[PDB]
Amino acid sequence: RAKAKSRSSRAGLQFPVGRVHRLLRKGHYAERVGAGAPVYLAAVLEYLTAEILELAGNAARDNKKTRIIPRHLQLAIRNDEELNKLLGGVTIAQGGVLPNIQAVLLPK
Amino acid sequence: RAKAKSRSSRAGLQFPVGRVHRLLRKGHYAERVGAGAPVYLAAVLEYLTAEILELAGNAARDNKKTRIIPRHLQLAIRNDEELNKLLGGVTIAQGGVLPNIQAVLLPK
Amino acid sequence: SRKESYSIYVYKVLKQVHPDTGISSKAMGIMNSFVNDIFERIAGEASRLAHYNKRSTITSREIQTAVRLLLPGELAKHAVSEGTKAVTKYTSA
Amino acid sequence: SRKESYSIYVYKVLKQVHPDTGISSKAMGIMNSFVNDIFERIAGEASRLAHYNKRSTITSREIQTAVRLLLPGELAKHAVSEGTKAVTKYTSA
Amino acid sequence: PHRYRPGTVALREIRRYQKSTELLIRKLPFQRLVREIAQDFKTDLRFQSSAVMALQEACEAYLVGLFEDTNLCAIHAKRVTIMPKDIQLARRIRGE
Amino acid sequence: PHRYRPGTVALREIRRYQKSTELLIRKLPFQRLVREIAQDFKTDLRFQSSAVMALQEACEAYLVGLFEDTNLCAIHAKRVTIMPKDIQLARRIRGE
Amino acid sequence: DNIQGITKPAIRRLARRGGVKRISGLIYEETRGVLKVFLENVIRDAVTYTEHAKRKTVTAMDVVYALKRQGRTLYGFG
Amino acid sequence: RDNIQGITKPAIRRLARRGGVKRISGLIYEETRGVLKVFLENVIRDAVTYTEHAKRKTVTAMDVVYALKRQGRTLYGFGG
DNA sequence: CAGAATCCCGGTGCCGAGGCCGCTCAATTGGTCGTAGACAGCTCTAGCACCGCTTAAACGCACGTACGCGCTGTCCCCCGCGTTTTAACCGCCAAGGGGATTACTCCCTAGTCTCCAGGCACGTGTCAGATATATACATCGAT
DNA sequence: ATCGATGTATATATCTGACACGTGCCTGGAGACTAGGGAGTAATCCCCTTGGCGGTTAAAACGCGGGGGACAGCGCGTACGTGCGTTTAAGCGGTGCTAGAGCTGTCTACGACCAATTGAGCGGCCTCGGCACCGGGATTCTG
Repeated sequence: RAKAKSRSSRAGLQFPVGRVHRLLRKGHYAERVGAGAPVYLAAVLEYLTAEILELAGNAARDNKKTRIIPRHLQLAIRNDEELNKLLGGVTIAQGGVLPNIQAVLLPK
Repeated sequence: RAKAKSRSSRAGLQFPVGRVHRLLRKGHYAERVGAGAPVYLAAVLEYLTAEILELAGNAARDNKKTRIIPRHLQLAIRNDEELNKLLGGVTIAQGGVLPNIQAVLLPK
Repeated sequence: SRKESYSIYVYKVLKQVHPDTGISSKAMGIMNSFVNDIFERIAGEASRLAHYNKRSTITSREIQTAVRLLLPGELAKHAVSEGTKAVTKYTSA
Repeated sequence: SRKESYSIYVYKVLKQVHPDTGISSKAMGIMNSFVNDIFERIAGEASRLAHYNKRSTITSREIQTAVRLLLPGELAKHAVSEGTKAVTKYTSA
Repeated sequence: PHRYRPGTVALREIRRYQKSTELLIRKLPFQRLVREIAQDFKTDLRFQSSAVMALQEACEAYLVGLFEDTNLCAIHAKRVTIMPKDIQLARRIRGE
Repeated sequence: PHRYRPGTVALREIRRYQKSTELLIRKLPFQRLVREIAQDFKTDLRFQSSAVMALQEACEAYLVGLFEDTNLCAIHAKRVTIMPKDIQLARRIRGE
Repeated sequence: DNIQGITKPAIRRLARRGGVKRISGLIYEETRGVLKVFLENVIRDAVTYTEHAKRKTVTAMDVVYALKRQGRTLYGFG
Repeated sequence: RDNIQGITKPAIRRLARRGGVKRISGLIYEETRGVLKVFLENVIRDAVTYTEHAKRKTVTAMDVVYALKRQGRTLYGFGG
């Protein structure tokens, strides 16, 4: 009985491969689930999380803040052409709108 | 051993209760399927099938034809305010369009 | 290989609604697609309704609720009566 | 009773990207719902791909194809690259 | 006396409300409306405190987008005043 | 000689094509366009006889729907002639 | 008749967030009807989910599911 | 290549006539060609993706039906 | 109000829809048995109701200017008709790449048992953000 | 060229409750082994996709005459925006009640899994009448 070590440590990931494997089996998506599916899905979810957090953290500094809030997430998503396409139908509470005024309305 | 009698004949339906129960088991929708589910679903599918075929047949009769063709199915669906709502995102091959002209375009 | 279809059942219904009328092969293909479409929509919502309540079994109540959520008001009003009558007669037999 | 959320892993990632910034509980709730949404989208499409081919099992091929269908052109290339890197590191450990 | 010209305060309000994120409808009058509508479906219903907040957030997010669409179809006609027919056209093209 | 006034024939064409059901784009040119676009994704592809017909039916349905939306945008400006900005407005409101 | 609780100033504030500079006098009564029609379609679904569970208290998740079914995913309320 | 020019002016007019358009500006043709090309590209990318997952070399009608279904438009009469 | 366009009627004729036969594999009847969920009782969270107070926001009025609308003019770009030409459509003949199926067998995943450490409630405390005050300096409208 | 009256923002000090961290412990992930059927490989059949020729009329390309539509300019009159004084009721802080959401325990009615039997419905074949095409006549509608 060797000392147990997590699959995430073997793969080099922060997200939980075991929990993802459990959630796949409990969803009835198929009768069998292969060994590589949870490692691939965990890596994908970690990537998209890090990209969102990086843009939100940059938006926080531009406002001299030190804590991320929903407004920074909204500004991070709506200012990126790739993230805005993926999350076009999603509504974020307390996010507000982007500043925009049509040129026809400004003074002559 | 008693002589077999089909479940559809017991319920009085035309659609196959056995095939519906088989499809419910093979699709992995859930791990258990109650005995009442397929009779209810078969009765609903039969109702909607007859509801469409009646209007299609009336359209075929108005055109003075005897065989129903896709044009009659399009005319049936698009003239009913409830069928058109359920089937709004559906395009039917060889269905064409309903005659309509904007009043502003007609001559004085 | 052998392919299953609803063509014979659609024809039996047509013969009940309009004995003198016939149907072309293309119309049959359209009807055969419409039936599978609505079947998958109802089975999908019945499955979601089961997981949200931690139930392991699909029952007539899941079908009735899915029907009330998917179909418009008058269609749902009639379809619920048809399903209730069918299940009642089946159980009484 | 006991709940379950990703807040630990999200915080671990945050301290790698920006070791000087913190996150409010309201933002953490949105980040927690985001992962559940994308997880459900990918697992859904992978199940459909398996059903169309008449296969009983879900493999990395289904995940890769679902990612290529769901994610935009630039996100897809990077996501696929590191997914394959992770699988190779796991299988070579 | 002192008086600003028509339209400068409107632009200053636009710049104001696009920067903030608070809710703009009164909470208690909206809650009474939600209570009144639900009564047509079932009697003696109860509502969690967060359900009304979810409904209010969804309604305001919907109305802001509808006004954004209506303004473009007002400008297209070379006008600046929005009118009912602009809302009707936006809703018809949106399919709702 | 006898000559019809401008627009008399256009209404007759509208009635004719709304009452008919056949496809309107030439089959061979469309088939070559489909085989040309696909070559960017994978080489030496092959196509079934029914896949091209499915694509043609989908494209013609899409274009007819877009023209139906564009005509409402033209009338809103009190014009009769459709112009590119009407297409751009319809596509912007549809969110394409 | 609580629809009158959606006052003219509130509608103007919503129009300002949307960038509208000048507003016609008939927009208010059109907007009230639009909102009244929108609310009913969400409440009917929320009540349907509440009744299926045999509960008497409408819950935030019922609203979240009602909105998601219409394509209006809301992030923040679990 | 020149194959985009195969969508001639008369074909565009016939399509506009079915939609009820009475008078057409001379600049609509190039705009319509640009609108059509992006639609074809989007549908064909998905169809080829399904074809490649199956390891086939022929593109079948089902790949098209599934692609359209994913874009949010359903086609009746070809299968499924 | 002459005449160009659409509809309809009588005759020909063919290949698509309606019906029959063979037959095999999917549905029915009968039995066992394990656990999912229906019912009864209890705890204690949080949804509903009432009161008093301050003052933020909504309401009603006046006034004046900037906008929406209708009319006129003119000029140029769409429509309708005719001639020429080019490449779409039909029908017939070749051949071979690739889809669909069968037979074999091996290696991948599901299942049971043990056991032990990852991460979930709970408690604490200190500093990031909210607020009041003062004032800097930018903009808009009239002279 | 600019003044000067309003407005938005910034800089300093004080406060408070939201966030980050540590502790106890329990239930869910990891290690080790067995059994069996799903997927991978190789070989065969044959069908339907790609390639070519001949030829005839349906459809596209090119010109041109003219008229009716899009666009700019002008006048006018009343709908909306800005600012003030009044009054309505939203927001908040506190206390109390009890309806009903969430959980544990018992047990019995339901659905899954096997085996033997046979008939429902799918594939191949026949055929005849619904539809479509040709030509000539009747009616409508427009310039």
